[PDB]
Amino acid sequence: MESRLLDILVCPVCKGRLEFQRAQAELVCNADRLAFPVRDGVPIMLEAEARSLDAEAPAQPSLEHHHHHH
Repeated sequence: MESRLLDILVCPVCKGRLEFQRAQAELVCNADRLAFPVRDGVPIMLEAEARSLDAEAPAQPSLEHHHHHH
């Protein structure tokens, strides 16, 4: 038998096919509401270090009047 398929990556937990978006470059787990981020070529298939549609990543780099130059 000859196999064709465009099915390369399924969710390692739910076994649901990943949904490749180009917003933040994410593979959305279309059942768990998760999204594995593709960090320019390298996809992070780690759920804890990925992003969710329920839980976004809060990133605000030090809101402070910090002394610089010297």
